[PDB]
Amino acid sequence: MARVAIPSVGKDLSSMVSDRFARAEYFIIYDTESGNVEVVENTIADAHGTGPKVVQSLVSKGVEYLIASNVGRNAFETLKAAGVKVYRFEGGTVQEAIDAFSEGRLEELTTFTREG
Repeated sequence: MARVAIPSVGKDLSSMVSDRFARAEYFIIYDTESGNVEVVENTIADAHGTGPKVVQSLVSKGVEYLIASNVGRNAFETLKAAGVKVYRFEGGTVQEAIDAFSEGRLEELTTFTREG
């Protein structure tokens, strides 16, 4: 059992999932013990900075997982620093990231490319 986070852009369970962990706007933390959810509101819409902050918060709510197709930048190392299993997602609202993951139709995203 764990906490998966999901990069949303709003505070309902059929809001759109963002194509970017560290450029999401909300993080939906599904507690796989009592079907409970928390909506974090994390106003990360740029790159650079010092410290995770995004990661620091989610991590400090035990999050050992994530459903995120890609990242902004400056977070992926601090994810795995807290054993955070980052999945891919591709095209869905917050529930789809779960329904997809839970019934094994998502990918483990344990590296990715960036020509930037």
